[PDB]
Amino acid sequence: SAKDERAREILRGFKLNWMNLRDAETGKILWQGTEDLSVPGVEHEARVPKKILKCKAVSRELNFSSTEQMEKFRLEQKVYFKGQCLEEWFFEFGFVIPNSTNTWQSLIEPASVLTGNVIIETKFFDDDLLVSTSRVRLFYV
Amino acid sequence: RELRLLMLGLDNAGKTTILKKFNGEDVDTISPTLGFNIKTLEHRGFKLNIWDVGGQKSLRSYWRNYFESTDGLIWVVDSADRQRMQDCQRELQSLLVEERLAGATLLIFANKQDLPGALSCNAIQEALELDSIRSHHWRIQGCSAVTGEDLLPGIDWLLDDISSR
Ligand SMILES: Nc1nc2c(ncn2[C@@H]2O[C@H](COP(=O)(O)OP(=O)(O)OP(=O)(O)O)[C@@H](O)[C@H]2O)c(=O)[nH]1
Ligand SMILES: [Mg+2]
Repeated sequence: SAKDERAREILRGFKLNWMNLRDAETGKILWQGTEDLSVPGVEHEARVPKKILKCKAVSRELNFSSTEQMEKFRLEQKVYFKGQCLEEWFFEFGFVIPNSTNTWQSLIEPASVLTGNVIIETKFFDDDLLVSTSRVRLFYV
Repeated sequence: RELRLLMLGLDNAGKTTILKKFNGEDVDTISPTLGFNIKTLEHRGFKLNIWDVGGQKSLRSYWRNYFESTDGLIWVVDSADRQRMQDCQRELQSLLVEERLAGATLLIFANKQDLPGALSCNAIQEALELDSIRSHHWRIQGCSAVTGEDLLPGIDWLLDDISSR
């Protein structure tokens, strides 16, 4: 089917390039992610400085590329501590330009426990087709 | 209600530097936007979504796919770019008959005021025929994304105007 093929070039052409974490009060980066966040066979990780647990101002930025055009782009983000929910974010971008690189930032307003147990999962959809799924494990310091 | 702000202008105008400086982030390593840069935050109790869209010839034609449900449009000008000042005028007037932007509030940032050969606001006011604009509420404001001069005075007004209607 032509829809399948289309729904296939859309997947192939999408790439999450990087994620980062800032102290929203100062505007300073606390941690930016290299790092084939798209690659498989790898549990993506963030080694963030513990200060992050002290600010009230945290902003998380994403940067993504799309070779293909899409009409109903949206994302779903959830931060989990084990089974418990810390944050759940949603955003409808709608239209995404062909061969384009886009950014999305939101402002989010004890240790031995948190480290290695915090996961951020970003799910990306075109209308209702899943295009990409990321997972990043948090290690405080 | 969350407010949707839409930031446009010609490439190299200062859009992205303005959006970053406004959030207290560095502006020393900014590069051409090859898509859109969206920023979700809180200012003076307002829950905002600020869309900064690339202004190169190639990107411009996709501008209208973001018109829907826009509360305020920020038109950004390179005050020292007398060369494209008329192409700037055209783009803007063209934006003023768009039906999905009707009743949006217009804010004009006369950017790059920190530059030697920068036209005043009057000159830019005149250059873009703003006095002829009755379709929308507007206000021009000169500023400098680099020094951070007079950015809040513009956003604060815009925020208050949209809220009053
Ligand atoms: N002197 C001065 N230079 C500025 C000012 N604002 C932006 N610039 C310079 O203008 C250039 C383009 O700035 P950007 O922020 O990338 O412009 P933009 O409107 O986002 O451009 P596109 O991404 O192409 O739409 C850069 O070289 C910045 O250094 C300003 O107030 N004064
Ligand atoms: Mg830009």
